[PDB]
Amino acid sequence: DVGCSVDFSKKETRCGTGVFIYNDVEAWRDRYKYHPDSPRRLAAAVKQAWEEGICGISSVSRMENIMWKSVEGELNAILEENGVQLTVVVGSVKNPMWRGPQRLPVPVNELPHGWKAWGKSYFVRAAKTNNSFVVDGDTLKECPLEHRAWNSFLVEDHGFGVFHTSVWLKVREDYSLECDPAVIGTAVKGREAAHSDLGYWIESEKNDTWRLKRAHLIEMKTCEWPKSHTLWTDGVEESDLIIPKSLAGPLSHHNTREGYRTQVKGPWHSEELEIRFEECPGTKVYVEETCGTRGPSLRSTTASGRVIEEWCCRECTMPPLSFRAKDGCWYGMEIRPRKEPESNLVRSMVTA
Amino acid sequence: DVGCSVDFSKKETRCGTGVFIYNDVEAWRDRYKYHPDSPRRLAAAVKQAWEEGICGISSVSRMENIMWKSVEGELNAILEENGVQLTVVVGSVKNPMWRGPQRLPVPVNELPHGWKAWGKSYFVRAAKTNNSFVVDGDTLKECPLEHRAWNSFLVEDHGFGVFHTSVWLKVREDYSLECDPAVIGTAVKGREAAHSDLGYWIESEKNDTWRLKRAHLIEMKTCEWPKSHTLWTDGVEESDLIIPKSLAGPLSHHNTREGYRTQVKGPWHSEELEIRFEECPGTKVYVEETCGTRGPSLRSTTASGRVIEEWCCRECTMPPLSFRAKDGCWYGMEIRPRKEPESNLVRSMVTA
Amino acid sequence: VQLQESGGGLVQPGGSLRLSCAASGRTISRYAMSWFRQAPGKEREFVAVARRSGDGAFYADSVQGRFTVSRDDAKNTVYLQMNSLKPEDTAVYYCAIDSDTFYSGSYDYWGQGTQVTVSS
Amino acid sequence: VQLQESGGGLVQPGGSLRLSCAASGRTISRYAMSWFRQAPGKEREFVAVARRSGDGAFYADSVQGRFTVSRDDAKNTVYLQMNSLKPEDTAVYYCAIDSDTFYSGSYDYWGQGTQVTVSS
Amino acid sequence: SDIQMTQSPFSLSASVGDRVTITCRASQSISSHLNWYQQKPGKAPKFLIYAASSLQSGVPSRFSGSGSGTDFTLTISSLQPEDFATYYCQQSYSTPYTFGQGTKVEIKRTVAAPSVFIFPPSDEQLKSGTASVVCLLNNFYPREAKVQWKVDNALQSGNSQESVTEQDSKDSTYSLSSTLTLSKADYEKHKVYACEVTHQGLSSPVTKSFNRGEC
Amino acid sequence: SDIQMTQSPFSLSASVGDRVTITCRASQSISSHLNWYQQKPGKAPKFLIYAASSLQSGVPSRFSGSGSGTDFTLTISSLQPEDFATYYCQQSYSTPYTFGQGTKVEIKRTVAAPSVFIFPPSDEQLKSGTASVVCLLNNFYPREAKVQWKVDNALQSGNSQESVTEQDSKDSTYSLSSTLTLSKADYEKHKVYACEVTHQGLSSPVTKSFNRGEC
Amino acid sequence: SEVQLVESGGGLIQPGGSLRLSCAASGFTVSSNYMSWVRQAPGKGLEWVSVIYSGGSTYYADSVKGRFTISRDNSKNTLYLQMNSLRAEDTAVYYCARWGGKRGGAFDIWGQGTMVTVSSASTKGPSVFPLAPSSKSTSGGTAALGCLVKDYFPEPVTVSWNSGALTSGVHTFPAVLQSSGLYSLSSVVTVPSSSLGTQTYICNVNHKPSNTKVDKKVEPKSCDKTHT
Amino acid sequence: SEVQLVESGGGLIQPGGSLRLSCAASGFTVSSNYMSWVRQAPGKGLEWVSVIYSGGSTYYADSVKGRFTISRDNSKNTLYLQMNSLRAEDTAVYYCARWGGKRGGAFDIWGQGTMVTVSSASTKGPSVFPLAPSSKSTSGGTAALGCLVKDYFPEPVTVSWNSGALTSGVHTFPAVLQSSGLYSLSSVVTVPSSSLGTQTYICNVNHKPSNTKVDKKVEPKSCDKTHT
Ligand SMILES: *[C@@H]1O[C@H](CO)[C@@H](O)[C@H](O)[C@H]1NC(C)=O
Ligand SMILES: *[C@@H]1O[C@H](CO)[C@@H](O)[C@H](O)[C@H]1NC(C)=O
Repeated sequence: DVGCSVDFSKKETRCGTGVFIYNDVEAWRDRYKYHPDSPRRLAAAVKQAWEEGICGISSVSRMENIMWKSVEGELNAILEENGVQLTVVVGSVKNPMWRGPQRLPVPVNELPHGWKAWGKSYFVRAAKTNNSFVVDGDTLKECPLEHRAWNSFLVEDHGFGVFHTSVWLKVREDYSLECDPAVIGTAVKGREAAHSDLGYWIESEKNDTWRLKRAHLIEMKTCEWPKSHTLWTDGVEESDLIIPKSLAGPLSHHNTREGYRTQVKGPWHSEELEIRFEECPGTKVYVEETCGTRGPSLRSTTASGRVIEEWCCRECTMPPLSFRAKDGCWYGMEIRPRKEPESNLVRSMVTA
Repeated sequence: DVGCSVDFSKKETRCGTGVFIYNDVEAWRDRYKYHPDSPRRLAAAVKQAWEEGICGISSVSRMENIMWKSVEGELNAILEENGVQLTVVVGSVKNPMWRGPQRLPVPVNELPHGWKAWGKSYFVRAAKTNNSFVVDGDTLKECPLEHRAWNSFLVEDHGFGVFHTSVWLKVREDYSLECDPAVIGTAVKGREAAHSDLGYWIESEKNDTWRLKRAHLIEMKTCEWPKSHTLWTDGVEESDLIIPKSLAGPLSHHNTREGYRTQVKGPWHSEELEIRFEECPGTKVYVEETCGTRGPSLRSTTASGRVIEEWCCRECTMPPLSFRAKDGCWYGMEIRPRKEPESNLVRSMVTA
Repeated sequence: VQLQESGGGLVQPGGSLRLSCAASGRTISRYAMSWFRQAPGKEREFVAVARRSGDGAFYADSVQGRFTVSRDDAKNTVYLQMNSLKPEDTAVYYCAIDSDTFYSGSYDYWGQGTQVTVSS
Repeated sequence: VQLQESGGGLVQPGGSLRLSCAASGRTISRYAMSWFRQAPGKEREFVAVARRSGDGAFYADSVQGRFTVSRDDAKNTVYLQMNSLKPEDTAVYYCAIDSDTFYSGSYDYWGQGTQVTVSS
Repeated sequence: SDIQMTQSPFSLSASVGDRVTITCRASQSISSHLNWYQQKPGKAPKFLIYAASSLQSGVPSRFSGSGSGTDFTLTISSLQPEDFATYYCQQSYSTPYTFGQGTKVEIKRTVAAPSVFIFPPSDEQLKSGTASVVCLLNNFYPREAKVQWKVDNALQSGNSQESVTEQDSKDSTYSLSSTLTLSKADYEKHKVYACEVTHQGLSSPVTKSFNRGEC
Repeated sequence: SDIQMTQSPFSLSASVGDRVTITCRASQSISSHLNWYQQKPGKAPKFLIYAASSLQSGVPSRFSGSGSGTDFTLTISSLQPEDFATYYCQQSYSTPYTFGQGTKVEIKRTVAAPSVFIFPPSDEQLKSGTASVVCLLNNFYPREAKVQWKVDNALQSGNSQESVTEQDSKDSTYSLSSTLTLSKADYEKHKVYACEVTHQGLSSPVTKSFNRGEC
Repeated sequence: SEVQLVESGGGLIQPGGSLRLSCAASGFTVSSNYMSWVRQAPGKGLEWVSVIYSGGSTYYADSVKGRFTISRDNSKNTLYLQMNSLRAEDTAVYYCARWGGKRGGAFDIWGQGTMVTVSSASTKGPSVFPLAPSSKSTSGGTAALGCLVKDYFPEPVTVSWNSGALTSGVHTFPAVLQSSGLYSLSSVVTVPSSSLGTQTYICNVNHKPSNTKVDKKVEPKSCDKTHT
Repeated sequence: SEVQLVESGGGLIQPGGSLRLSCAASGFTVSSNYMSWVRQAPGKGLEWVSVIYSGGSTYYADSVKGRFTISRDNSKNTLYLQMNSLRAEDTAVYYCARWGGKRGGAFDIWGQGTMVTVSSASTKGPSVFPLAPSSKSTSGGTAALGCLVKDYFPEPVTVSWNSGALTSGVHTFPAVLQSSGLYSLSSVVTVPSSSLGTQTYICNVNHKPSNTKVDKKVEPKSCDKTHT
């Protein structure tokens, strides 16, 4: 991998050979084709799932939902052409993305139809039917979560990813709980390190010891980060990981900060979230031993938009931990209001 | 950090940010021109080391040895300005670079006046005395190993827009047993990863699960690799690390291969070494329960230059491990000849 | 803590009678109520036990089938339904309450009893 | 299996004497040998012990510092070098041999003894 | 923290043809990763239900599970003679994988009084320096029973061990044996030993006692 | 495996002004990371020498060390009264770090008066059901002494325990007490109880015995 | 293909010892499925211990955290558990179970199990004491008598009456572990009172490990004239 | 400032309990130096427990691997050792030490130590038995007599003769732990034979934990007429 780079703190410049990790989260990627195997086989799997009482699917990540949306119509066309009476409905996804107990099957053979959908870009209608294969959406009361699928896809290749941007997928044959490794990359160089995937970008630094620096998340998955793609795993207790192990947090010393316990009650209902160790505008934090115990995350602004100025914590290390979202600022559990009725506070929606 | 990438495996020309780690091992010889900061203080440190009973130095890495061999002159010149009577003699290195019990002092205050170093870096004139502060060489008898120093320097800053970037070293203040972290880099991307430093380049990939791929060695240190710069440290026993922990091997699953134990008696005396999992030319390795027990590693050719064509092992996975050196091709400890007696072959020297 | 039986009287053979034991000063939902009878010049023989809800009730072999016992936690009373009365059933029915929550038979209190006789 | 002591005789206080015992019928190199003494009408107390090579030797308070021991496996004979003899050392120095290989003090074979007296 | 699974009831009694309800509760939301296992004496568990509503291949249609979140239930439409066993509920959401305490399912059976017997320690055992007195309960139902030791009208505690046999195959009753172990010196210092038995089917406690020196 | 350390001798005795040398060892090449500590009874170890030849600040000049390869040595030129203690060598090369067994320094002033005694078990202890036979060795030296319990001419093994006191501060004596424990039933089965003391101070084993039932 | 899991490597061991358990597999490959170890102590429920993922990660229960180690041999198609620093508290039956292929997270296939006993006691024979009938063991014309077997190790012992002639009314209670480290059990039989003075009852106690065979005759005590 | 290491947190605990020791460093920061724990069992050598590097890496000895966990606090300048699943073998005196840098990796400065005892036995009082002198306890006109203190817990016990009047010839043997979990020691005194029939010898045994005080008079057995 011949390449080059330019420093920003300095002007050191060079090409050469090495290994290069790229940040694709804030860049927002670009248009992806997301070839979901052969739509013929996807149709066969969809039919086979219905025969065994499988209602819908729950998207692990935002890529899966977009792939479903982009292949919706042609799948319906294939179903209509062959002897099938079923409809697929796709809807907006919400966070956090919960785990489904079912897994889509792998058909032994393929539907007897004219296989013309390989590479078909939507733009086709089908006959509506009473029975529908709902994908996410708000189709919950129609069928509860216990009859949904989850994490059944496995990235196959990146054929012509530079310009055609084709991500090839497949249906896996293994039950698993870990996130897809084919899109994970982490590196350390001197006094800086980073863990990243298509939705997570986490940065760590050494200051008297390795610690968490900053994180930017556009999705909240529920798989678990594999160990092989993690730095310095041993010697840490899961009670201390800032990003919960249940929300796909790495098992690392780099994922820790001293004076803070694991954040399992944060505002994980948002769409875009940034973790920053800083005070938000108009707020201050003091350290006192008489402050309250841990509680749900509270927004810095009242429902009407008023701001609470004074907050206290017990045994936290400055700068304080906070979450940044388009709604406003959310503090961690360790920090509690110094003087404020709990009625005006917007409590984080506990995720279960 | 703007990017520069042309991946020939996939032919993707990207341009973004991230973190990049380069392979600098193959061009090590003259990558820097040091001038360790303030040699007027290094002179006082050497004088005090001589006074206290510290009579020599055993180099930790080839970089330090070249630093000595480049600053030998001006240092002697500074000695010949205040009446000090000592002569620094710098010799050649031998592998492995053993460890020294003592540490170089940190002078309380610099010499009364040593500005003669200003404007005279390399071309200087000095005198000679009887006292010797020997660096390296076949000179143990003049300063016994129990009085040599070792591992007394840290890199403060480095990196410049020049073929030879100036490095600002300093005298370490605290005792330590681990290698300097400021020049270590490692990363993993999909199915490939690498650990490296200025003299180590090690590669691993995924097949069933992660395993060692290859390594390139130009020096054999004796410091310990820090944990923070290691991937997946949990669950590995130190008896399976292919590169021994004492010889600066990392504690990782990436540093393991199935069917082989630690290599404590490999041909670690050669100048530079490369590790490959392939046959030595003109030879084959078998797997046989009846083969011999572990022992010292043997060279594939006799001292007379004749080749040995058949080798065996008991429980090793093919292809076999081997060492590529300037002398010739060697086989691992688990691998012994089938019929020819081992006393006829060349045995490697003892290291501990 | 007071036990008061009621609903006892002469009944012809084959008839139906239903007793009631008004309990006070205690929550019978957390305990078990048991029925015992003692004929004149005889011992005190087990009749039936009504455990808490979801545990069922156990009946003596002699009174098996004909009798039936039920509870009303709301009214804090135990109701026994009798079917196919016989002359041998003539006796004084003494109610009992099991103090032990594990149902060890640690009876502590008894009611005054009621006289009931069967004769055509 | 015979032990015969020799080299015993009168010595002035502060003198020097060297006892010697010639072992026969056994290999003392594989065993440990000890010295003993008995004053007339007295018990039989310590003199010194010579263990196998590389194990060192132990001495009694009265004899330590003054006495010295050395074995000779090749000639299967043990020697005691006495320094600064005292009148209190007057006794019959009695050799002994330890049968147990673990140095358990199991003495089974002994010699005749030799008279030693100290007087100026 | 680990996930705790509380089964209830500890045991229930039913006949052939009735409806049985078993509940399993979890201390935290676990989605629907719940399983049910059936274990017979001297055998490894067996796999019945997954996902809290799905039936494994080969499981008879009688069994059916329901519930979501924390509260889950198991039901049998028509109890059969071959359904006598213990039932465990397990959660597979995350490590560590915890099990339930288990519930024993038994046949209904009529109340029978316990016969009480007491045996003074044998003379041969007294020669060894230890004395053991045996109290026996035979052919009683239900299994719940209490046995108390009194020496010289003094209650004993921490000095007795009890063993309970399995439900009888013919009359479906139980037997209980409680053993009290005392040293020879301690045994001789007392005169009267008594075993008090409390049971549902006995109107008043039954006491069997003997005097040290009387045959 | 780990690298193992060793010391010799286990203990030695010398007077003031003697020269004493102690040898430590390592099972494999450790370069020269060898240390020495002194521990007086009831105190933490004190640090004397490092690097196998370097003297810590404040240590008396009479201490010195040397060695090469797998063998190392410590030496004291002129023994002083305040130099009675135990000595340990220690590594610092690689984990796990290891110590040596130790070596005790002894004074040179012992066997004032050997004495042998035996005590039959008291009747009070018999009433409890256990019998202890005590054999006493008073004011003897050296500590190497063998006590064998013989009952009815039968040798005893695995039923006795021994305790040794510290060096006497006045005459440098040592006291050893061996207790033989038998059950009361066992104690009545035998008639002659004897403890045999085999010690260098005794030329032949001295046997002290008592006869059960006889004063 | 038929699927099985078969354990091996159980036995008797002393405190502080070490042992290795082997769980073989057939019909499938252990590399592509999660594998776990589960155990059941005598008279108690089930207990999970450790798991190894198909990717290679491992997790352990606190009760064995550090003392045990799980590993698989991808070539020999075997699952291993290494046990060190054993205690008597680790006595139990041990199973290895397969993570379900498609049916959620469930132990689809179990094994037969192996017994592991951690005890320092040595083999010893039983002591039998007759439970002589008396007026305190009589109820409604029925007399209770038996034999008390005490202080034996290891299991099992077979107790029979009149060489198996008497079977009705026989109740052989389960063994119990005494604090001394030896087992004990009681056997009783109910017979008519009128048969005590005419019929003879003997209990046959056998202990194959110690090769102890005792025939003890249980008869009314001499001082009890009531049955004479 | 003076380099002092101060330890606290020891005590008595039952098997299976948990404890947390604190080693407070002074005069230097625990962050830059390597730190370790060392223990010494009663009457035994020295053993290394664990170490934590200045970089945060930690290592443990096998015998305590998993159960123990070493950690440090930089705000309070403290070194911690967390103990779980304690056994009886874990009783010893524990030390923390500094890893001297200018001294080639030497245990430069130590602490005063602290005692940890793991036992479930409850406080109990001693029983005093007299070691009556007899013809078997006399040698050359000197009579040996003593008192036996048995079955007591915990330490210590003080024994004196004649309220401290008699001190010469008295040897108090060290306490020894028995298999039952209790201690026993012996105290003996040598006196002239002729004084047995005229002098009175009484041993005072005191044990605070049991609040027991016993004064036992030792005299020749009545059947021993030689001393009358
Ligand atoms: C970072 O570094 C130094 C020591 O490395 C420390 O004193 C300083 O306070 C640290 N900074 C912060 C913001 O914690
Ligand atoms: C792993 O490596 C071997 C040797 O190169 C190769 O034959 C094999 O296909 C690879 N993959 C697997 C799954 O074994």
